[PDB]
Amino acid sequence: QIVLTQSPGTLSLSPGERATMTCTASSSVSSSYFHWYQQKPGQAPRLWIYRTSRLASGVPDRFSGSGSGTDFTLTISRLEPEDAATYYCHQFHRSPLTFGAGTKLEIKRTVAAPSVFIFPPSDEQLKSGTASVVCLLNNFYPREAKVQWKVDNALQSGNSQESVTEQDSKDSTYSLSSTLTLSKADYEKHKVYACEVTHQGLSSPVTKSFNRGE
Amino acid sequence: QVQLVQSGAEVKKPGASVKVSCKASGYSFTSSWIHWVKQAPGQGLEWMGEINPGNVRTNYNENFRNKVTMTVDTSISTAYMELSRLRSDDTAVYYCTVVFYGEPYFPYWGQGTLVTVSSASTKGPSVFPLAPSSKSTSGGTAALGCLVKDYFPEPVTVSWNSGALTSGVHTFPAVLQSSGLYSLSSVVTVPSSSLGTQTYICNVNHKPSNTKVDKRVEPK
Amino acid sequence: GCKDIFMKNEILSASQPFAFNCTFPPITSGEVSVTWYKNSSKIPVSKIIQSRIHQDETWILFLPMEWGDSGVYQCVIKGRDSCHRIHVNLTVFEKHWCDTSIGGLPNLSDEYKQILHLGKDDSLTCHLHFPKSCVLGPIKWYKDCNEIKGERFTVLETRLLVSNVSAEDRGNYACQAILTHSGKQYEVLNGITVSITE
Ligand SMILES: N#Cc1cnc2sc(C(=O)O)cc2c1N1CCc2[nH]nc(C(=O)N[C@@H](CC(=O)NCCOCCN3CCOCC3)c3cccc(Br)c3)c2C1
Ligand SMILES: *[C@@H]1O[C@H](CO)[C@@H](O[C@@H]2O[C@H](CO)[C@@H](O)[C@H](O)[C@H]2NC(C)=O)[C@H](O)[C@H]1NC(C)=O
Ligand SMILES: *[C@@H]1O[C@H](CO)[C@@H](O)[C@H](O)[C@H]1NC(C)=O
Repeated sequence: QIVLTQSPGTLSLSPGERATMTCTASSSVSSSYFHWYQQKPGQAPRLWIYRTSRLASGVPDRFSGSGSGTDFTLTISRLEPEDAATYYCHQFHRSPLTFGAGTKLEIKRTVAAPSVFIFPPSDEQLKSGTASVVCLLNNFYPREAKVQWKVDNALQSGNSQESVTEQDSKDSTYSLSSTLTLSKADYEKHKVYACEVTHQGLSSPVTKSFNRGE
Repeated sequence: QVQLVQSGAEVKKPGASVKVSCKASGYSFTSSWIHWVKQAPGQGLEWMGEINPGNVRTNYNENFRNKVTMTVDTSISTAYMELSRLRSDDTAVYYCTVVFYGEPYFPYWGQGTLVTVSSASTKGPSVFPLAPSSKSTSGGTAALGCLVKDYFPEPVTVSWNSGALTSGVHTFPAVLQSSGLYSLSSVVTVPSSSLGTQTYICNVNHKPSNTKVDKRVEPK
Repeated sequence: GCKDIFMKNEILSASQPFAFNCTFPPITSGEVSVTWYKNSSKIPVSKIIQSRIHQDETWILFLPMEWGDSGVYQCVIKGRDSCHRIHVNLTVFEKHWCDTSIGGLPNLSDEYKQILHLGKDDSLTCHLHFPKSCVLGPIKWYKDCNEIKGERFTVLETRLLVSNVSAEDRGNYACQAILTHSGKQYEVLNGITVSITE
């Protein structure tokens, strides 16, 4: 098996900077059989560089591929936000075909504060006996955000779930969703539902709240 | 245009078998090699094998020697990948790719098919609106969405206005609830001024349970 | 004191019998001596008939060409008051398309592509260029890795005559012939990507 050792595993760089990722093959691979693929979360891999240095259709000039024998490199001369993805090396020289473990390229951008939104449970869901309250932190950077739930000014613990998106391909921001789930009976026992967000881009924590019904 | 369209996601019990299809178009089916690639969750790419629809020759990676069977139906330009005696580590997204003579690389890939190996019962989701209000505004921008709750297994696909609304959309990675069921939300930021004239309908699809729900999100 | 000419096009061959003629007119049309060299300009290619790589007349003959033979080959054409050194890259690939798609034809060069004209009586050509010492038997034809058997298909010398060309005739063709040299037989198999124009 021609093992492909790809490095680094992760790369975090600012736009305009130079990105470099290497692939070291255990045995010599002919240059016509060495390729790179770009994969964004939720999508199929996309051919990026083929035959070591040829750019696939739609691949911008800032991408460059080089190498021979057992050493190959993918270079991005001046990073753009749309370059955030995982890249994989590949050999088509000897069976079985092998790929590298990937290099996930993260883009460092300026500090962006989250736009906070709060959603009360729907009347359709309340009818079924459950109440889920969603707090949305939109387009922020860095991904480190702290979301606290408060029901009548009482800090909640143990009844919520967070989920963060992949980095956005246009603005390099992240988005976060926090869902506080309570039974319909427990939802009715309180009046003020609030989520408080703490982020590097906020000088003071932001609070989005609603009064049950009102 | 060369296209590869795969079958939808499936859930199967351990020990059972699964057959994933890959319908090809845009070229002569018998003049190429169809390959299959496995992407385990959190992992990269693993090559499973190849099949030549012309002579039905198959070459498998020794790792999948007794697990996979590749076949074709040339009459409907479709390649099939069958996994037998399923186990936990067969849960992965499976892709089909095509190779042409003198072009040793993968320029065209199918969309992927998630195969979940589970003994748990399939359950379709419940779709609730995340309605816009005064506590959902920011610079004359309004947020709205859909809460796709309590489904198993993954995945659900969410689209807005049948694909016409993609800008400003954020479909979150699912969370596993203590119940064993999944849940996610899909949000979008739109102009709050036109909340009265525009219609926002989220289209939720959960292939494993044959659930296709359309939910209109109206301002509160 | 020899004029170096570097050729821009590389020659691709499967791992099988292969030959290249040092034909460079008008330089090779006079009273010249032709000498082949492999990645060298000091040790000429052997003329031993039993050698896997040897010079036969003005040709370099590989019986067969194997992995490791890829490189720069030189033909030194020496006249009375002239010397030319032609550098050509010869590349070998290990695998055949009908066995596997891996490690085979690295790119679709013109020597591996042909065209058939729609609605016309056209033909495909099997390119087998070998010195007189190599005798080629009859040629078998294949389409999409199966032997061609049809009323519109006729074998004639090195050509595959195709009558009333249809759009369904696109595909990967293969022509195969037995090559005999010094009482020993070898198999030559060439693939062709065939497309159709109206
Ligand atoms: N003066 C000058 C001059 C200077 N610089 C450059 S750089 C360059 C260029 O193309 O880059 C071309 C030139 C150039 N030429 C003009 C005069 C001339 N005369 N002949 C050829 C020629 O290219 N010869 C082919 C074989 C053939 O004739 N091929 C045609 C048929 O091919 C299939 C048949 N095979 C059967 C199997 O053996 C080879 C031929 C050839 C190719 C490689 C090595 C050898 Br040494 C011979 C040329 C090229
Ligand atoms: C192989 O190449 C040689 C040249 O090296 C060709 O021989 C020349 O042919 C022309 C035309 O008949 C003559 O005028 C030259 O005198 C020949 N030169 C030599 C050195 O013999 C030969 O024709 C080629 N063979 C084939 C089959 O293409
Ligand atoms: C021939 O091979 C040499 C050595 O690798 C290389 O430098 C040169 O670019 C090649 N030329 C062609 C025409 O492929």
